[PDB]
Amino acid sequence: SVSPYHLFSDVADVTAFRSNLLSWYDQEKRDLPWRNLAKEEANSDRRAYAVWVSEVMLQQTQVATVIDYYTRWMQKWPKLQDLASASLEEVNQLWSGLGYYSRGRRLQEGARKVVEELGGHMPRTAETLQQLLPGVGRYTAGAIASIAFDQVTGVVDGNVLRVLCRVRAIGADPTSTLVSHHLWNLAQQLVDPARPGDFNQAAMELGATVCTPQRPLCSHCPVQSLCRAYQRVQEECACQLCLTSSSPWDPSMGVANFPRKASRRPPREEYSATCVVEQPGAIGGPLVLLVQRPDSGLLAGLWEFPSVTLEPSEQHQHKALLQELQRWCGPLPAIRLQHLGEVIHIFSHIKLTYQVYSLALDQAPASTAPPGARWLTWEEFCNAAVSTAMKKVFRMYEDHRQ
DNA sequence: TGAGACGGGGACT
DNA sequence: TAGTCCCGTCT
Ligand code: SF4
Ligand SMILES: [Zn+2]
Repeated sequence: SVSPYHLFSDVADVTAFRSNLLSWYDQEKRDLPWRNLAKEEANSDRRAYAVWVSEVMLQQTQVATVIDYYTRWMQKWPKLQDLASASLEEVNQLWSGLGYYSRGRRLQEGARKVVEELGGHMPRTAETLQQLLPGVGRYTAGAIASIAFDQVTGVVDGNVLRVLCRVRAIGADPTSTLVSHHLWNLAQQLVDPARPGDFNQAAMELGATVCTPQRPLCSHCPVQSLCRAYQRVQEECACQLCLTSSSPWDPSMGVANFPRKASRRPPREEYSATCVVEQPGAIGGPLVLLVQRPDSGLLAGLWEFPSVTLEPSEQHQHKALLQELQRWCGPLPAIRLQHLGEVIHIFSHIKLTYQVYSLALDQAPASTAPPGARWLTWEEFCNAAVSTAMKKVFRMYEDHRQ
């Protein structure tokens, strides 16, 4: 079992927690496009599709970044049938710059499955949503099911994890499988049976605007009377959920002692050489060369200027890049390769350093443009399915140009 | 099982 | 400044 200092053994505490959080939400909730669409869309499938898209985009992405992407998505594909007919290229174009591009592909595949195999009907429970929809894990299933279908299911995102680890003073490593089970148990216990969707959004919004990672706003916290972390700074525990013997306590960290942060290792340094090959084209030039990454691994299926991966001691070499550029353009006068500078793009796991080069041709390449290579205008590149790193490479190529 | 793969940026000091 | 933390799913 566990201690009651770590659970809500008093139903009055749960009832007060629901009413306090919901009351704060009822007078402070942020105006969001997917919240308006949900409360007015009477059709369950349409309503679930709007919630589905928002919850996928919100994965590891802040609300402020999602709002513009969600609006563009719903404008282009207002219905599941519209998304089901879209190409993966189009999805990658709209997802450009949002990050974690597998979310877009699976969102399109899932809608394609709903329309083509389920008659356009969304599963109505978190269990079946998670079972049938790719890219819909445990959070997104409970998110869709509670918000769109009123199923009484609690969810745990990063915000709820931070709120719960503080309210019940959980100081263990939150990523371990046992505290993860206890957090989802607390969420399923606390979720309001009458308003499960509004409860989950209230909990998540509380962790984004009040119970923030740094400098929380307890002077404005509605659940400050049910938080064990807050009362300590002003009932003690009897373990596996408190702070370990090696886990240090800090008087100057306040309630932010919880949750215990996991010191991440800095990303591995990788090095690459990329070049923006240009030709004058006709009207609307110049045209720049884009090639498509493999449909696996990092930035799968996106378009990029021709690049080569180099070991650190070779990061300034040209021979591998020239060999790559001659694949798509044929023979190339090599002394025209101009070094423009470097671009450092940070992934969650890779620190990539691009040595950016530029190559301006006088006319069209003598060899025919092989398949897999496209020559785009500048406007077409800015709307293409490319990663932000390549947009950084282009804007540098645009600066060092006359 | 679980620990790394998988993007980009917003908001703190 | 230039860091530092942090906003799920899958294999
Ligand atoms: S009292 Fe402080 S630590 Fe507790 S939930 Fe509210 S903001 Fe978070
Ligand atoms: Zn304990």
